Amino acid sequence: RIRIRLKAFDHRLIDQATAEIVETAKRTGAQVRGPIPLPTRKERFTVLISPHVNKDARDQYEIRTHLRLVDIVEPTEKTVDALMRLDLAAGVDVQISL
Amino acid sequence: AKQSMKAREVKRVALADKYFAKRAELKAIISDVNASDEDRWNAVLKLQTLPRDSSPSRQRNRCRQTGRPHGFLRKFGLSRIKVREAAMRGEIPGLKKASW
Amino acid sequence: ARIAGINIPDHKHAVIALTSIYGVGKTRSKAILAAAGIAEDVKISELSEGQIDTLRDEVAKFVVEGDLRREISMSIKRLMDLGCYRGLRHRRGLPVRGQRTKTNARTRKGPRKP
Amino acid sequence: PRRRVIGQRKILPDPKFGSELLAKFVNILMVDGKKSTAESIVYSALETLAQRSGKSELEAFEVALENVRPTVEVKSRRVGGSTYQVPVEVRPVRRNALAMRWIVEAARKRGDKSMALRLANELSDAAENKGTAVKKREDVHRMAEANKAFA
Amino acid sequence: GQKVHPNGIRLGIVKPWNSTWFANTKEFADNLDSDFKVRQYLTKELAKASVSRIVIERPAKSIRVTIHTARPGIVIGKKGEDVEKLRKVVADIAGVPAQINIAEVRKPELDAKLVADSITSQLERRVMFRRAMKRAVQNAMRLGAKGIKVEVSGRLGGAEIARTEWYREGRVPLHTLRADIDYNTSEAHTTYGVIGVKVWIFKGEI
Amino acid sequence: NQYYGTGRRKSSAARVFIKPGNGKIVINQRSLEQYFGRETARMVVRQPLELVDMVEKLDLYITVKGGGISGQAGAIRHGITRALMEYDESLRSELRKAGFVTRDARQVERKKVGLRKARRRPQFSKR
Amino acid sequence: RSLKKGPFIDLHLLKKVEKAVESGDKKPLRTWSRRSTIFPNMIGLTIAVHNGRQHVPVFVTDEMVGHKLGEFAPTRTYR
RNA sequence: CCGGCCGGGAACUCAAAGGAGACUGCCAGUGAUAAACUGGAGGAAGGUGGGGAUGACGUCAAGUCAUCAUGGCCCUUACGACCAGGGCUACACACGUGCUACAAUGGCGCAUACAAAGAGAAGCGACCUCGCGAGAGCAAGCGGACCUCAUAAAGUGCGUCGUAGUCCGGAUUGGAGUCUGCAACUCGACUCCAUGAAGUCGGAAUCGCUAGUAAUCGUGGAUCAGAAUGCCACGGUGAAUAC
Ligand SMILES: [Mg+2]
Ligand SMILES: [Mg+2]
Repeated sequence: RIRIRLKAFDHRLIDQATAEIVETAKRTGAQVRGPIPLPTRKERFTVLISPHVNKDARDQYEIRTHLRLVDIVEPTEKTVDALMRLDLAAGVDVQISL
Repeated sequence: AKQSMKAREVKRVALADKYFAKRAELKAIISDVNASDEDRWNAVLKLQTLPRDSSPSRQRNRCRQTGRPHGFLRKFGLSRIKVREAAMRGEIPGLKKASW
Repeated sequence: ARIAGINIPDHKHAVIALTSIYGVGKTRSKAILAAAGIAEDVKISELSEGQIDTLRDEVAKFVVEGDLRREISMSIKRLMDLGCYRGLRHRRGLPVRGQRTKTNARTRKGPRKP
Repeated sequence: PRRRVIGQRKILPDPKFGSELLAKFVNILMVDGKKSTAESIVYSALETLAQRSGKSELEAFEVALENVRPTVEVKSRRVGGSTYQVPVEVRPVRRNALAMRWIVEAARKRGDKSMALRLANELSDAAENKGTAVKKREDVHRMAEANKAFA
Repeated sequence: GQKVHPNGIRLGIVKPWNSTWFANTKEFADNLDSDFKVRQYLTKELAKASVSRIVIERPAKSIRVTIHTARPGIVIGKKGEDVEKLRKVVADIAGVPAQINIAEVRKPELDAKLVADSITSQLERRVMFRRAMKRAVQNAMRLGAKGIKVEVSGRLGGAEIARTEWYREGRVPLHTLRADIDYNTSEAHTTYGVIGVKVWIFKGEI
Repeated sequence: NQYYGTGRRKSSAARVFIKPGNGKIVINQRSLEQYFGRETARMVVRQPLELVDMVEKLDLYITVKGGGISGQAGAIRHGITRALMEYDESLRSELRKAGFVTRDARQVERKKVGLRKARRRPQFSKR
Repeated sequence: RSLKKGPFIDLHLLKKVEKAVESGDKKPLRTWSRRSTIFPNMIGLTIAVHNGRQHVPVFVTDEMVGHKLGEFAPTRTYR
């Protein structure tokens, strides 16, 4: 019921943040689904660098924004009891949608 | 970096959103498929008064620290020369240099 | 072959002739053949006059060559008498399809004199 | 360049019938990468030549291959400074390509109808030795016979 | 300008970040502006107290500010009254709750920015730029420094022209995209004009 | 029974299922002459079978997408070799000599800064 | 081309003519609103349309129906 | 009600992570048996396999004090501040990089295939009505592998055009309009209706490219109220030669 979709920057961070969620919801939360890769966006764009001149000087900066899904199916109350006001892997953004 | 120019954006933005730009009550209603009555003139009746200072089309949508009309990015808030210096310094969450 | 009394668009499809006509081009040819009831796959050297007179009448509704340039000259007189910026640009005898003239207007400003 | 002395790529034969010769013949006329139409027209021209000559394609041209292919070329090594003709042996590795280039140059001529009619016509004229690609064969022979035993 | 900043290439690989907060493309500019303003106010107000680096984070809009200094005795002041006061200023400027965390550096000669600030303060005294640079680099190499490169550019010593001088001791592999280095820059507006410094210090391999 | 073949030239994903008993062909519920049976690569999908058996021994069910016509057509020419495993030894030791098994890892190089294309340098002036 | 529903005009231009037409306007009018067009009421006028250095005085004729004031302001000196 | 539409599986594409492998690893030989290099089989992958960012001391006291700051100096009821309109788009003329054409491996009309990549909340806007059309009204859904931008396009076949400035080609203005923004001529873009050039593939001279590149076909992102052939990117088809 809880369509869990989170967005983060790094994969080594989103995985570490989903680990605690998929441990809490299993020790208490009744058999959530499987973490879902959810293809991601990176915002590959061209920016510029040199002052005043040399238009041929550019930089290619990107922001790889990883996305993941869990989609808890059991509407047990222990799910929320464990997901009650916890924020791990600060620097990311999760959401609890039903 | 003309203080005055930067102030100009300030007095522009200070009243654009405080005024008709978001309070678009007069124009929105008027320019429609309604009767071709006095409302047609009424539309510009207010605009002639309107401080020109205030509308979105007016503002340049430029940087804030430098006050530079060019190179600004609508998504970061600063010019190219400053945003790059901050990027390769670390003050841009999750933004780095990649290749293909 | 004889429409307009002057033009002979012989060996041209029912519509290719009308497009080749002075006065109208691509769309009015099809409009004419539709309002008159003819196909657009046969030349003009096969159609009898019982239909060519009807095509002539059907084209006699819009402005014709004899009046096309007259309307154009009337607009030009309007411009020249107004004295507008466009009237001046036209009276200076310069190319005419648009706005830009400085460095690319050579097409109707002719080649370079010096 | 100066460092590497690599050769040419491999030729991908035709999906119809294995012919690197015909593959190169098609790739030489190929232009702009719009290959669907090029293939559709060249294969049609060739299947028409098939009956135009009475024999299949791989042999329809084998008769004019020799008519077109010369046995000489020119390379002007400067001799204290020189830029005129100097006869040399033609490389058969790319003489087939040179022939495919000359025959398409000629087929672009005779221009009244589509290519499918004119390139097959020029190949037939080459088979009877009646094409500018056949005349280039002698042009280079003339240009080579002038200065013998140069280098 | 051909030498790349040898930290922008190592940030998302081996080096730690400094502004850590995810969001959508609606508040990026506002948050980054608030952070820049508060951070420059901090580096202005606590300059004389060794701010080595200042890292920022914004969890659910209750921000955290980590400040790595060498003189925490004066940062905390009297039981942290200055800390809780600056906590009010950060919250006022950022429109959000603030949490401050003071970290301590053991040897201030492990921070490129801190040694650059030391040199900046030294060169505003009509001091000998060599007696400063060589002294700093040897101080670092004695306590242990697998690599160091310190360059100074400008009107050094009244050269009256664009002049640069660099000193190297050890290995400074700014091309190997595997190591960890510390690097930063500083500027001294001596009465002569300005003088820029570039300091790279190489300790880590992984 | 059933054998699966994967294919990938130029971003072109090909998914093939081959069975014994018949030798028909269907490309994404379409026939060969329906999609490209008379176009470029109209036969590359048959070469791997023409090498051993094509007519009626092994019937195919194909699903190709993710690019151009030639892309999907080479994707099949490949996926056939990946599905041809029922006698993998004789289907590979024989075909590896003729090809049809390589991925052909060709990727269009990105639009390069400065350059107007992947490799073309802009036009100079020299003066 | 321009507005589909209501030709755009300015008030400083409108009001000075609309109310003075009863008088004849007796004189030129310094227009700083050249971005406006004409209508059958604004003919017979002797208005000075701003063009930069000065305002060019122009008499208005019935033929200037759907044309603007700056349409003929010569900022294109060119000798 | 053939829409993966609904059960159903995680078989499969695909997906984002973690690993695998490739290294001259093996065989032949000219070679100082060395190294290396041509080759050979295996080899998804062959010699740094994709390419990309990575620019070492340094050179032009190169450019940039109009990104920004600082010296030194000038001014200061003015070199400072504000308001409206013109300008940078004014053009006898020079030059430089790009889009369009000079056509029949092509133009025109029918139907007809598959992309990939990115955007989208005072924003992207299906559907549906009207309008030839530019767009205008209703307006869900979507802050997004789900909703939208958004239909890829050359292509595929058929029919016509048949060598002429010709159904080519399209340009600097007429008239009627469509949107943007208070505002569209001086100075935006777009459709329609209409006129229709030059150019018949180009002198000296000169430019790019060693492969999925050249050549082109379209597509999207920035900037942005609106405003490209330009800039940055996506993928589509697809060469020749390197003696
Ligand atoms: Mg002109
Ligand atoms: Mg210079």
